[PDB]
Amino acid sequence: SLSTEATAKIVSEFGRDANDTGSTEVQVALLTAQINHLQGHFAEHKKDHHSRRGLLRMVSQRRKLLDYLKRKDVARYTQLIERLGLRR
Amino acid sequence: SMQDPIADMLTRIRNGQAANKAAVTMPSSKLKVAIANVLKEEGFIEDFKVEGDTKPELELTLKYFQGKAVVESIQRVSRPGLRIYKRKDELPKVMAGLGIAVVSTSKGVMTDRAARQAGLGGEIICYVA
Amino acid sequence: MRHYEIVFMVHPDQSEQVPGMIERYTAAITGAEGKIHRLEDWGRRQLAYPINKLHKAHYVLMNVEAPQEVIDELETTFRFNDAVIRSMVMRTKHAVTEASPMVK
Amino acid sequence: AVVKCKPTSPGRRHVVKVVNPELHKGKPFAPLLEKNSKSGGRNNNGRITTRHIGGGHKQAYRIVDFKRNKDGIPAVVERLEYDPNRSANIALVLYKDGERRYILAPKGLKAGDQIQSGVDAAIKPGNTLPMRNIPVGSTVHNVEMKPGKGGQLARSAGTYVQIVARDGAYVTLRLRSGEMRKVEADCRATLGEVGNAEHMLRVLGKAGAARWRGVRPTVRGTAMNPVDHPHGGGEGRNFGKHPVTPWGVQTKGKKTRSNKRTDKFIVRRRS
Amino acid sequence: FCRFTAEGVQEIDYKDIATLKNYITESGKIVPSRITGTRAKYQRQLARAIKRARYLSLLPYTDRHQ
Amino acid sequence: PVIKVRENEPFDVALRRFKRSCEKAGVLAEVRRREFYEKPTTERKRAKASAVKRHAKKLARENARRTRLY
RNA sequence: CAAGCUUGAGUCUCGUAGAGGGGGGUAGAAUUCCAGGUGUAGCGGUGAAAUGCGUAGAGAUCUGGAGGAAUACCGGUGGCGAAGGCGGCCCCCUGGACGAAGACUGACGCUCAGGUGCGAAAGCGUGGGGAGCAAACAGGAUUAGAUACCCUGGUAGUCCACGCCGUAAACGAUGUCGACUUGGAGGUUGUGCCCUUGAGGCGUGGCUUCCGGAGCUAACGCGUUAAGUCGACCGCCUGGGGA
RNA sequence: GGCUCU
Ligand SMILES: [Mg+2]
Ligand SMILES: [Mg+2]
Ligand SMILES: [Mg+2]
Ligand SMILES: [Mg+2]
Ligand SMILES: [Mg+2]
Ligand SMILES: [Mg+2]
Ligand SMILES: [Mg+2]
Ligand SMILES: [Mg+2]
Ligand SMILES: [Mg+2]
Ligand SMILES: [Mg+2]
Ligand SMILES: [Mg+2]
Ligand SMILES: [Mg+2]
Ligand SMILES: [Mg+2]
Ligand SMILES: [Mg+2]
Ligand SMILES: [Mg+2]
Ligand SMILES: [Mg+2]
Ligand SMILES: [Mg+2]
Ligand SMILES: [Mg+2]
Ligand SMILES: [Mg+2]
Ligand SMILES: [Mg+2]
Ligand SMILES: [Mg+2]
Ligand SMILES: [Mg+2]
Ligand SMILES: [Mg+2]
Ligand SMILES: [Mg+2]
Ligand SMILES: [Mg+2]
Ligand SMILES: [Mg+2]
Ligand SMILES: [Mg+2]
Repeated sequence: SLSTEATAKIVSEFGRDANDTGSTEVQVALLTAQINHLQGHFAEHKKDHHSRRGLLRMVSQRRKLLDYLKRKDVARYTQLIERLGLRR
Repeated sequence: SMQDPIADMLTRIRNGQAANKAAVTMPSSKLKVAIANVLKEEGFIEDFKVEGDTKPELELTLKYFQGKAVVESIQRVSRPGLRIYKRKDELPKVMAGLGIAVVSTSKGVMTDRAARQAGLGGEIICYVA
Repeated sequence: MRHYEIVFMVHPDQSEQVPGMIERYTAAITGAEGKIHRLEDWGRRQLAYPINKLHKAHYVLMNVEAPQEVIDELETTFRFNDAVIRSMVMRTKHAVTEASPMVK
Repeated sequence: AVVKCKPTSPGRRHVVKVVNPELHKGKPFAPLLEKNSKSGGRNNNGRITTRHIGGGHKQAYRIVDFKRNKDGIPAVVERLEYDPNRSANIALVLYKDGERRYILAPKGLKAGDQIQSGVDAAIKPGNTLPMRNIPVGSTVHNVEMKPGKGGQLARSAGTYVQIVARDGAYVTLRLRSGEMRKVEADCRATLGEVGNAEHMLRVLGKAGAARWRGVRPTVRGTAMNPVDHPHGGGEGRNFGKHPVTPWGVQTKGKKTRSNKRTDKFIVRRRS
Repeated sequence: FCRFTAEGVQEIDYKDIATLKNYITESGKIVPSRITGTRAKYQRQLARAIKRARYLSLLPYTDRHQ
Repeated sequence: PVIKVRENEPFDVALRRFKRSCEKAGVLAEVRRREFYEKPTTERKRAKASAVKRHAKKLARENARRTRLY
């Protein structure tokens, strides 16, 4: 999974209160971090289908969270995907 | 998911009667309150009561006559999958007039008989018999 | 970092070389910024069953807080050393320090 | 990477290339080159001794260190190169003192790794140390038969030799053929398999691809006259005789080993 | 009745041989939990410790191989 | 089942002890179990019928302990 | 449409259990093979036999070596996983579940045609490997016959890597999600409290087995893990063959 | 041990 310090480094980076931990950008960036960490895992372990299911769960959750953010406030969506380097 | 509270309300009533439950509680609503207002006025339940502030809990005191249940039959008519609207001429007679049809009209929630006397129809929520 | 428990089983004719191995392994750990928690020579001990056509061995227990890289180096050292017969490294949740029931 | 070619023409229909992008796309290291004049399978008498050899592309010889004598001195791997003289890729290495050499490239070897020969060498793929210093059960290549003679065993693209035993002066080897052979325990060997393991996965596709490699066509013997071959003759397709060489020696099964000098070094033959 | 529930250990040590010999039979087989009444959490810990002591020749795999 | 005949021990005693120990460790039934291959269907089936026999026999023994027969 | 709210959903913190997956190692027992020692006429197999192995010394036994595959006991109507399925031990990478207190976001949710992905065994392809088992096949018996059951052998295959196939009584023959409705005895896994005055006493969560009440059902039976009472969405059925 | 049909 993702480490504790990396979690708190994200929470303090994108949290308005450094303790919100449940904001939409926080959950997105935590997903994007674990996904980009697991690109190297599944490049080496391509037959770990059981782990890929947890990865696709992260992707689908991030897409739903992003779509909520998009229709809730677009400018946060633009600032977020610009900061995270997301194609959509 | 909880797509429909009104049918959850009716189902908790129906199972309460079949279980000989004294009272039935559920999360409250403005509409569930207007329906329990109707069911108390028409005589099927004794009393309703809503308690709590942030998330209110509606408690219904059920009614039993001669041991057995008052509410013989209760059914949902309009549903999220299929809404039912009727005009004032096409309002139903539940049990030839013995039961009632809870109707939501522009002038609030009433029975079908008062909707006809009011000269206006609306959405048929439930048949209570 | 990652608390490991290392036990190795030495050829009994190399019983004299045991502290030279222990001192090298300890200087490997602390040189790798590792901690050393417990360290229990058990001496020669009669095996339950004959490994490698021989009946006795020299046991060494070690509780360690090191990075995993020097532990993989230590494993390769056990692999290519012919003095060590068996090596077992078992990951532990925490650092244990109390003496073993058989050093007693 | 094997690459199946698209069938834009017959002759590319069945071609499988073996593309390695890490090989140097330039000229080889010039001091280590020499002339390799072709022979045509012809001896000093001019006669053809071994058949089917002739033609092919011109090939320069690459001087390859098989003896591997730069002991103690570490060497970094500069680049990998193609050798037409052999199936395995070669590695241009640079010693500390400034000497460059070509070695056989092992499997996992890449540009920038450090190798080192000698007794005090470590045990990683690329190193060369005597098999009394090498642990039993390991895969080595470029194996000497005699000490200081140079590696003669396991030089082809994907080969390796297992070390199964050791009794004093000798180690017992499991050759790639399945033969178990005794070798002196002072002979050097090089760790790891040889590189281009997917070399045998290539398909030449066409006849010219063999003529590029200097393989002249093979006439099968029954398509001849009886003066030419024992199989020859017949009015139609007739073969009523046992399969022999062109010189009348049985081929299907008959053994030809006649060395009583090296029989003590052979533990078991291949099966 | 379970000793590990009574003594309350967080994890069984494979090094405690006199205990593991009070939980293996003569032929080195693992005594079942029906007999000793061990809670199955500790029964799993016990088998996982015995297999380690067998690996370290602290316990035999069987009585014969000698 | 490594059994040493103790000093001043009769043979029928030590033999009966050896049959006892072999029946305890379950050797004969192990070999009878391993003489032929049994599929994992058959193994899951035999274990389910063994649990149902354990269980319906425990409840039948406990139910017949209570009520009388004449 | 705008602003919200926290009960749904989700995030965070600390922990627990687990044959959950992928990769790499390693151990021991046994099988067969090879070499060798003692030894000598049978062995093996069956309902009974024979084929077969054996005086060229088997079988038995002892020592040593090789190699492959699977991991007794634990082991359990036990556990995990979406399903298929997963069983020695160790490490690396890794997914999910659950619990306790809090904190946070604020409906972000459910289902899903088409689509995409996974998907037992058998089978296919390339390259390896190959102990045991074993379709095919061969021989022996049995029989009226015996292209079989039985026996002696035994090849693909079973194993590994990468691709393909995309099916099963792929079954709980019971779609997913959510809500309500009397009980009992257990199993497992957390956790709170009481003096743990013992392995006890009182609770509170998750998963699971058996019986069974109302009710349902053609009956059998299901029965808070529903086949009960309802809601949302999907898939499917319409006489037997032909098919 | 196997031992068909009506
Ligand atoms: Mg999580
Ligand atoms: Mg030729
Ligand atoms: Mg040819
Ligand atoms: Mg020809
Ligand atoms: Mg001619
Ligand atoms: Mg002639
Ligand atoms: Mg002719
Ligand atoms: Mg003819
Ligand atoms: Mg709150
Ligand atoms: Mg708030
Ligand atoms: Mg779905
Ligand atoms: Mg579909
Ligand atoms: Mg298969
Ligand atoms: Mg195949
Ligand atoms: Mg194959
Ligand atoms: Mg074979
Ligand atoms: Mg057979
Ligand atoms: Mg189907
Ligand atoms: Mg199945
Ligand atoms: Mg099933
Ligand atoms: Mg079905
Ligand atoms: Mg029942
Ligand atoms: Mg019904
Ligand atoms: Mg239902
Ligand atoms: Mg039904
Ligand atoms: Mg008949
Ligand atoms: Mg007939």
